[PDB]
Amino acid sequence: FRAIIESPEGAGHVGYQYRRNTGSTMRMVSDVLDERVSLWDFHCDPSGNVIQPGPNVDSRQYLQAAIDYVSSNGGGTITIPAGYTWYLGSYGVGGIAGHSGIIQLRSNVNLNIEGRIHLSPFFDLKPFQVFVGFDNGDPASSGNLENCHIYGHGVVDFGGYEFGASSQLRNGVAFGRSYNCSVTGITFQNGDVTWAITLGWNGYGSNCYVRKCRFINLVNSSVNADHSTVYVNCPYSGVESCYFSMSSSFARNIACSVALHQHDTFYRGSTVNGYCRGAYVVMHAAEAAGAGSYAYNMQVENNIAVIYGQFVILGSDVTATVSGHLNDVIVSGNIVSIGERAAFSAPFGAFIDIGPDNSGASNVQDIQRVLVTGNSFYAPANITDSAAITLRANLNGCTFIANNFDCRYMVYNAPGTTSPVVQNLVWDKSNVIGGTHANQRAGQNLFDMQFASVVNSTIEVQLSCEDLSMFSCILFPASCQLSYSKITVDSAWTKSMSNTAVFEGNQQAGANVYVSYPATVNLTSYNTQGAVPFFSTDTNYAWVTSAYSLSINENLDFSPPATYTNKANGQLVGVGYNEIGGVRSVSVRLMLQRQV
Amino acid sequence: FRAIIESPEGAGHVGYQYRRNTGSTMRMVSDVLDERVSLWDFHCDPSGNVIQPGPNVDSRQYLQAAIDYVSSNGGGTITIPAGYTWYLGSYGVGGIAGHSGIIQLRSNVNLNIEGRIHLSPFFDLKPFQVFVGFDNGDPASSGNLENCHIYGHGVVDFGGYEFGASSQLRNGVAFGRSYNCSVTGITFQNGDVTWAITLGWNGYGSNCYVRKCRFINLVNSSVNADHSTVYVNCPYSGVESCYFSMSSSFARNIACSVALHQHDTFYRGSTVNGYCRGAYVVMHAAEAAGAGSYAYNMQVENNIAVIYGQFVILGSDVTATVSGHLNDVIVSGNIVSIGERAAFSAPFGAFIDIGPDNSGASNVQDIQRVLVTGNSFYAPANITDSAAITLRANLNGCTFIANNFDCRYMVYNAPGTTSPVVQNLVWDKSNVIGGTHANQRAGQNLFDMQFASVVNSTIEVQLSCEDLSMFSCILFPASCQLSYSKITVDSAWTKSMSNTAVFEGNQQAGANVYVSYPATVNLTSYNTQGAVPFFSTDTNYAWVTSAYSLSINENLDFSPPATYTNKANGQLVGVGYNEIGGVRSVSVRLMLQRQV
Amino acid sequence: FRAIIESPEGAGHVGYQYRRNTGSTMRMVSDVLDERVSLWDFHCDPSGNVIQPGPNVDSRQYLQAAIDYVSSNGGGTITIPAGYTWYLGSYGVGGIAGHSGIIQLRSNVNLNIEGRIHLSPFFDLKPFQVFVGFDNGDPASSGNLENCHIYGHGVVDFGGYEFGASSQLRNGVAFGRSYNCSVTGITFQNGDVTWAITLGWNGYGSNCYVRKCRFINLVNSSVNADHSTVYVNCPYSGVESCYFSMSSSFARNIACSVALHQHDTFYRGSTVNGYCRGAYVVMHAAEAAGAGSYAYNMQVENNIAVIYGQFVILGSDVTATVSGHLNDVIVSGNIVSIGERAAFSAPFGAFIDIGPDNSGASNVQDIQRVLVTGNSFYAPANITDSAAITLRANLNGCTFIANNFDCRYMVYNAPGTTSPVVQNLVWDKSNVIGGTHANQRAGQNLFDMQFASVVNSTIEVQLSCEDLSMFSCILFPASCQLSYSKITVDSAWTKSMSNTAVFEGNQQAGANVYVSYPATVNLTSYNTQGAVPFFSTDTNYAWVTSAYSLSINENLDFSPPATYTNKANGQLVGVGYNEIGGVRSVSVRLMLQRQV
Ligand SMILES: CC(=O)N[C@@H]1[C@@H](O[C@H]2O[C@H](CO)[C@H](O[C@H]3O[C@H](CO[C@@H]4O[C@@H](C)[C@H](O)[C@@H](O)[C@H]4O)[C@@H](O)[C@H](O)[C@H]3O)[C@H](O[C@@H]3O[C@H](CO)[C@@H](O)[C@H](O)[C@H]3NC(C)=O)[C@H]2O)[C@H](O)[C@@H](CO[C@H]2O[C@H](CO)[C@@H](O)[C@H](O)[C@H]2O)O[C@@H]1O
Ligand SMILES: CC(=O)N[C@@H]1[C@@H](O[C@H]2O[C@H](CO)[C@H](O[C@H]3O[C@H](CO[C@@H]4O[C@@H](C)[C@H](O)[C@@H](O)[C@H]4O)[C@@H](O)[C@H](O)[C@H]3O)[C@H](O[C@@H]3O[C@H](CO)[C@@H](O)[C@H](O)[C@H]3NC(C)=O)[C@H]2O)[C@H](O)[C@@H](CO[C@H]2O[C@H](CO)[C@@H](O)[C@H](O)[C@H]2O)O[C@@H]1O
Ligand SMILES: CC(=O)N[C@@H]1[C@@H](O[C@H]2O[C@H](CO)[C@H](O[C@H]3O[C@H](CO[C@@H]4O[C@@H](C)[C@H](O)[C@@H](O)[C@H]4O)[C@@H](O)[C@H](O)[C@H]3O)[C@H](O[C@@H]3O[C@H](CO)[C@@H](O)[C@H](O)[C@H]3NC(C)=O)[C@H]2O)[C@H](O)[C@@H](CO[C@H]2O[C@H](CO)[C@@H](O)[C@H](O)[C@H]2O)O[C@@H]1O
Ligand code: NA
Ligand code: NA
Ligand code: NA
Ligand code: NA
Ligand code: NA
Ligand code: NA
Ligand code: NA
Ligand code: NA
Ligand code: NA
Repeated sequence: FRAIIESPEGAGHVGYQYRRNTGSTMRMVSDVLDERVSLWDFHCDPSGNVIQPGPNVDSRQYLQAAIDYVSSNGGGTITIPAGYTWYLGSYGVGGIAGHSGIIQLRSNVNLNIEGRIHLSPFFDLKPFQVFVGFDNGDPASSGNLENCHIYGHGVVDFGGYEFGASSQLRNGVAFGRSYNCSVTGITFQNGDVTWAITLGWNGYGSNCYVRKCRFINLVNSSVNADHSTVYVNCPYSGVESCYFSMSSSFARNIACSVALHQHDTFYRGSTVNGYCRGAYVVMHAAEAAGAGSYAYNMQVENNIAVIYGQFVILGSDVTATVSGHLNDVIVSGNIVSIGERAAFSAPFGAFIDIGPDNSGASNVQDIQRVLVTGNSFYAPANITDSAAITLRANLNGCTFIANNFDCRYMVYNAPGTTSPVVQNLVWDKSNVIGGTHANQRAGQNLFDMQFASVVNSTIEVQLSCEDLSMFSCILFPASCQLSYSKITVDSAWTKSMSNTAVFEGNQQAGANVYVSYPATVNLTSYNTQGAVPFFSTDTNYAWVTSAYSLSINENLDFSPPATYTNKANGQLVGVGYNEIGGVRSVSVRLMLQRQV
Repeated sequence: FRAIIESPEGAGHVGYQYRRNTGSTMRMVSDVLDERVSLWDFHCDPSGNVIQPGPNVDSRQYLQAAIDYVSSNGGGTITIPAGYTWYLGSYGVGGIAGHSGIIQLRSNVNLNIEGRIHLSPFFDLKPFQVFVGFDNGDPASSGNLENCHIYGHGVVDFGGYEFGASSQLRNGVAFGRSYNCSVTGITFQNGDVTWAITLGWNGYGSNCYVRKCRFINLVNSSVNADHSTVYVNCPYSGVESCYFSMSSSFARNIACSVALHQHDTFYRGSTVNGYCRGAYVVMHAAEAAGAGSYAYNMQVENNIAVIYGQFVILGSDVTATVSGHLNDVIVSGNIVSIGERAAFSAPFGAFIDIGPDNSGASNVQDIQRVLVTGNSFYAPANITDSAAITLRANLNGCTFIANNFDCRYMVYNAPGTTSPVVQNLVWDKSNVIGGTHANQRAGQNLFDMQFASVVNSTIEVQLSCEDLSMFSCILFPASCQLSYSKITVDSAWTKSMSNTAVFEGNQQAGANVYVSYPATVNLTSYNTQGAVPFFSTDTNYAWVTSAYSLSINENLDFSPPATYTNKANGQLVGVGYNEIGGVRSVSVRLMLQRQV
Repeated sequence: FRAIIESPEGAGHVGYQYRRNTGSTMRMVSDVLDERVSLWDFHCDPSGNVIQPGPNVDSRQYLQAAIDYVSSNGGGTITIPAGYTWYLGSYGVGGIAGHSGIIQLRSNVNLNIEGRIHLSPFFDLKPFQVFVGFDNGDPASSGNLENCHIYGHGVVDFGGYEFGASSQLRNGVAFGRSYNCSVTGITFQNGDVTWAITLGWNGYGSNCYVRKCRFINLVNSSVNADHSTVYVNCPYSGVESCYFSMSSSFARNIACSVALHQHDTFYRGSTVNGYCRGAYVVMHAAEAAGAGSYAYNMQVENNIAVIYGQFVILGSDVTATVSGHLNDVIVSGNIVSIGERAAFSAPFGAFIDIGPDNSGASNVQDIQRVLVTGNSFYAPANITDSAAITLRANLNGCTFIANNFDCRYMVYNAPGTTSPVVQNLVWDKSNVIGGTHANQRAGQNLFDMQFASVVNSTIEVQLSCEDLSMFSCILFPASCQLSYSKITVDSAWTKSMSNTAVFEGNQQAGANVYVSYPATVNLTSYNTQGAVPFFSTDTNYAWVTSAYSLSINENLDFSPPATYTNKANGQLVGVGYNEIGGVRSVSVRLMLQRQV
């Protein structure tokens, strides 16, 4: 009896009944202990003696044994205990070896991480993916991971190690072909990695989420090629209420917080600091296997960000046999700024970027039905390379309503680069243009329409303060065709501007172009006393359907017309009034209108 | 001693002190084991021998015994263990019997569901409510349920069984008259049910929530009368970050994700696919007992949906002695689409529906102070039955600002059906109208104002592309009175339209009607050289206060007036200029204006 | 052996191996029991006998012993068991004594509160802070608190006791200089306190959050000086999905739900009832030590509130050596109402308040780059003291887009009080003004511009119904300078108004003022048959650049001009048409325009 009690079966001989309730099960102590499981239950030597974790102990095989065993019973939750740091010091074996995997996750086996998991210097200068849900080296031949949740107040610490070579990959959690998996509460910190977490594989997976996690200092070297902290590669998945921070200079040039790469995905309520980019929203044709060729129902909302490059990047692309499409996107409620930096010191600052594909092509994209509403954006006055939208590839539609943009440019694309074909660009008059960059815009167009063509578009410019430094509010080079569009410049704060809207190819004459903008015009009258015509001296107004005075009349003896129409020779003409006769000559600020 | 140790009291004789700390309590093993409780502690036969769960074991009585016992100690949390499926195979007894109840919930007793709960085929073709918080067959005589939380990574599986008769009811969790209750993390799946979860009873309850749950395939037959996945029937309660999916055809015609039926309730951050409807926001007079006759502070925000019918349905109604009112509603940040379907194959597609009561009455409602802002809506081009708002019952106010609507109709109601009385309908010019349905609108009015009357309303139409197929942008039949309203049609993309705004009863003449829209007008001048009047040939412009040219003047020898007023006989009149004399005859596109 | 087994070391002699797995660690029962810890492990007398909690037992020393011990092992989670109420009955000692502290929190030691914690009447009429994370009486000399989480379904009950003196302070949780700390799930109730929770200290701290908590009835007496339920005094921190309720009359005059006082903080998805105020968003110079002098990236979104005073209060202030700045703020998606109350019975009702500092100064503030978008606000028709914005101190910018405001005033400041200097106030035309207060505005200006000066501002007034009671839509007293601004009043619903915009100092004449508004004007013509001038009888239109008719012409024999310009003497002049000669005299409603 004493022998049995002291044996490993001893708890199985000590009886227990819950709270002494006579109606409860007559169990043994070991049965109640068997209701929970921890790493300590597997962290032992071959004789079964517990081993203390630490920097000289490789915990990997013990944690794998625990996972494998719980998997064999239909699942459960393994605790990684608080008050200890559990080091990982070798690669895993089998199916995860193809992925540089350390631990293999298994279906229905959750990890409650309350302590700390650290990488040992075995991993210095090497690739690694700490937790891998694939079960095969070839993701296409992998089985699924289902019902796997990682959660707790604990920490995954990547040991500070730099990348050995840029071509290496490093990840925290790769769930694989992942269905109903999640990470909640965990701090990922102190690394040089490619991703912290990836969800799904090329569209295979569903209902994967990252919630209330922190990602701190996960890029630290010039070797690191690229970084996205969470990559969402399965539908019906997303990221909420997370915290992302970087301190490295390299992070400002390479790091993005989130990638949304399949339909019905979201990124919400998160705070970002120190990153180059906020989120990619992309349909890569190469990733369309599991959920189709369309990324739709994409949501970026209610985030807070200080970044150095672009907040949201939109794109789609093609392969030999598949074409990717991006539509039905909403970007709303986000408050974003470009952090303090020199002009041109990081990738071009933007709220929205329409980005060319990885080979630089701007003629592959199929992006449409995007709504950008109720956001704020700010860039400091010195940051020349700051835009509401950098529109650098073909765009099939994007709608801006009720945003507040306070940066150098509203719409921009660099000249002599890409020549996007633009359709359905809608800039509603309810977009408020801030004044931080007033006086900085010498030689620049606020809306610099450096496109191949623009159709079915609306640009309603409304200033909120003066900026007489700018060359124009909106300019179309002669190379940009413009048709079936509405372009207006409100007169407020424009009285002193030489140029308001500029059409370098006279494109505002087009049959289905609807415009209005202010201009100064010299007129001369006939000598007749009484009702008397005034005519413009210049003949460049053949396209004008009406014009009206924006100037007061300082004269007593006459008045110019209040409103004008045109004549076939391109003159404006209106009927004013000479109280006394005489030829009159005036210069008047007019609102020129065409079909509006 | 050996006897005591092996007895059910044995753990109560084995001493323990936490971590060997001399300052800690000298306890017994059983005391520490008694800190937790699971189903295994009650899942035993009359001799106390544990019973293994499975498809041939009815776990109901054991789970009820556990709940009842924990309730007797002031509460706690019962775990339903992982790695097992726990079948339910009989009805409960007592107070829950009136509700077809299986398990009775009790105050302060939480369920941590980590394993799976399944319904056995005893329930096939029968009604059932799996977990019931009422304690009486008659909800009016029921006590409350307080401080009851269901949570975990587990699953409630309804066994796939179809309904036996349409009149039956089936539910997952009915919390009853429920205060500070919640469901978090749970997957509900594989059923034909009426609701998954209901919160509160006829306004009695408070602080009930459904968070991070999944609802998958909960309608599967033509027998199922109706389905709402979560019904919120108590104030200060709501649904967040949930996932709802249906695959059944029947679901597309009957199923709604959420019902918000009392004040201060919300539905946020959720994803919906495969449902007919997104949310009801309703004050039923029949449900006003617990929290009053007003549903106010209703919030639907930041959701993602693919549906087949209507996204948000607003309503209120009356009984013999109570009148229900709906006000102070916000619908914002939602991105919604009508899924691919044939026209008229499901209930009429809409972003907002103002729905008549369950008896079809449209003259009972009191709905006002609703704000619909910053949403996107899309329906495929073939779906004739798609509208921003189907306004089918009396409306006392609804405000649209800064939405993007891309569907067949903006405002619609079917002719010869209901004749709503409409007040305070506000459609701000910042609503962007998409072009998906361009060329599909032969015989149709974009805003089809099929109402009894419209007052204190604003419709500011702004197109973003051409659609010459449409009969008109906005039309008022002669039966619709119109007063104290503003109706404008911006000219952009309208030059080629025969009809822009149409007032079949000439209602735009009303004293307090403020309108503007484009029209073509034939004018003739007098022969006089010099300043010369032009007059419209038609006499239907008695209501016009000013008009201005939207056309260029192709002539050299004359110009028509830039602006016009009217005359008592209904002609327009303006002063142009004949450089040379002669009678002139022109056809000009004008912007007609009345009091604007 | 029997002796050892019955001793406190007995569990340490009973062997256990998890699930009888031969590959698992050979442990002892005590090792598995040592994986968890509860208050029962420390709630014992000097002989180690467990003590039952209750109203006559002071649990404080036991809970402190537990915290101190777990702290010594590197942390963990202490459970406060369900089914018991644990009373606190004395003050703590040492470093927390300076803060009236009860319990001292320690780093890495979490509290899972499942039971109830109550204050004993020892605390009646006394100050207290229940849980304190400072370790020194002087916060400046305090160490940090890190990785401390309080969570569970339990309750902190403040015993109902009133404050003894107004100068006293009372708090639930003061995390101190707090990094990665949180409270989740907890109900705070039944008190008279200053705060429930405070996060950070004068900018020191990071990543602190309050989530899914309830705060119920935490002000109950006239002694209570002031109350903010959560004070956020560290960056990268915030409040989400919480519930706040008060029933006291005193709460309506003193209580605020949240204070956001450092950068990158948020308040989201919460419901508030019974409070005076929603949130302060403030940079106090006195609090700038830890995180700088700027509060930026401040987010208030998607909340539901019934309040009696002001929803969001903005401010910044200075000390002898530091100046505070507030910028980059977003207020969005909130649905707010002033509860039913008499006019002037609580602090002045407002959606936004620009508040003077604690000494009443209005010339210290530096508030700019604020976006207020997509919110709804309502106040009942009797509440004279209700405004979209009470602008009572210097403002450097605030932007309103696409809100729905339904209250007495849009912009207000009391005359003869403060004279704010206002820059960059932007009120977009997409703000919908509701009609609840129609007919109540005798003697009042809808936009009452009671400022020292206004510059670089935009006010675009758009009515949605008539209110002929109001004195004017917008009025500028002669003392308010106005320059480089745009002020427009849309004509809809204004035909019958005597005054629309009123410039008591004729400020609309300014060189860079852009205005338009309706006015009635008497004109007389010359007798000439044919094209004939009409001239205003009054000479106050020297500032007008154009005007156009808003009236029909009831005459056959003539027509007045459709459009007018001015003359140096301040007359308007236009060219109409006399079909038959004669002097004409008409009174016409015109749209007066200046530089627009
Ligand atoms: C860091 C990041 O996410 N960057 C974004 C771009 O991602 C693309 O480059 C990445 C570089 O790290 C990834 O490529 C690398 O990894 C591939 C996957 O590794 C293999 O497969 C894994 C499952 C195994 O575990 C590994 O062992 C390994 O075998 C590898 O094939 C590539 O050779 C390597 O360079 C990234 O690849 C994706 O990774 C995810 C997450 O792990 C995975 O689920 C996918 O299966 C895998 N996709 C593919 C196709 O393999 C790769 O996509 C990203 O392209 C870019 C988007 O912006 C550009 O394109 C837009 C659309 O045209 C355009 O609008 C925009 O302007 C462009 O800049 O954003 C980051 O740069
Ligand atoms: C499925 C659903 O929720 N449908 C919505 C409509 O709900 C209405 O019909 C339902 C059909 O299932 C419910 O009625 C059924 O259930 C009643 C309640 O069951 C009894 O009481 C329970 C507490 C017990 O546990 C049960 O054992 C049983 O005794 C029953 O009385 C009815 O006879 C039966 O048909 C639904 O009833 C509500 O259910 C909730 C949740 O359980 C409960 O808290 C309420 O007490 C109960 N209410 C009432 C009055 O009994 C019933 O409301 C819903 O009416 C509709 C809203 O849209 C329409 O009305 C709008 C406002 O006028 C109008 O704008 C719109 O256009 C209309 O279509 O939406 C779904 O159809
Ligand atoms: C209840 C509340 O939060 N009210 C808001 C105002 O807060 C200011 O008054 C409070 C009154 O309770 C606090 O002052 C009180 O407490 C101070 C702190 O206590 C000391 O330090 C603690 C760390 C210890 O634990 C305590 O033992 C004690 O030693 C004390 O010094 C004061 O004497 C006392 O009156 C509040 O003080 C802040 O408290 C937080 C949270 O505990 C703490 O983190 C800070 O360190 C501490 N700050 C300071 C400077 O000490 C104090 O700030 C708040 O000023 C106001 C904002 O609105 C006004 O100002 C705006 C900006 O100019 C203006 O726009 C607006 O119109 C104004 O009305 O809002 C509430 O009234
Ligand atoms: Na690989
Ligand atoms: Na769009
Ligand atoms: Na071109
Ligand atoms: Na019933
Ligand atoms: Na409204
Ligand atoms: Na009628
Ligand atoms: Na103190
Ligand atoms: Na702003
Ligand atoms: Na002044």
